[PDB]
Amino acid sequence: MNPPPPETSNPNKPKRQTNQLQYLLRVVLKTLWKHQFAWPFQQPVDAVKLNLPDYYKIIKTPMDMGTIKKRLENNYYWNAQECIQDFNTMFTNCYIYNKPGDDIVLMAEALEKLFLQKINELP
Ligand SMILES: Cc1nn(C)c(C)c1-c1cccc(-c2ccnc3nc[nH]c23)c1F
Repeated sequence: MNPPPPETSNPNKPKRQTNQLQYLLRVVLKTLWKHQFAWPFQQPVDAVKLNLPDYYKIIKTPMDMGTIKKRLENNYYWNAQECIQDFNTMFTNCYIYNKPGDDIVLMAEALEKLFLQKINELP
């Protein structure tokens, strides 16, 4: 069975909308979102649909761009580093569960390259 998704709403969190966090939503996430290989990462891994009954038995901190987008829209992050950490968790989860050369890994690799290019310079 699928776990509940990561939390995206928490009114008790200390909240900020920095220039970098606005940029991470308006520019970085929304550009990655339109990439041709973004679709597998636009929502939590559906282990039931994808017949990956061991996915959430190996991956303990799931992450996806749908969750990141919801977090950014809720000002869930205090700084850009917290949000960048979620992107890196998303890519790293993919590389952990899969193997070099798998289609999903090539797709994550492409998105990661673009992600690193877009975050090289923040406001
Ligand atoms: C690419 C691809 N090719 N095929 C044969 C399948 C079933 C896929 C695929 C479709 C949808 C999501 C995912 C996926 C997303 C994030 N992480 C994953 N880890 C393993 N699958 C993951 C996916 F790989």
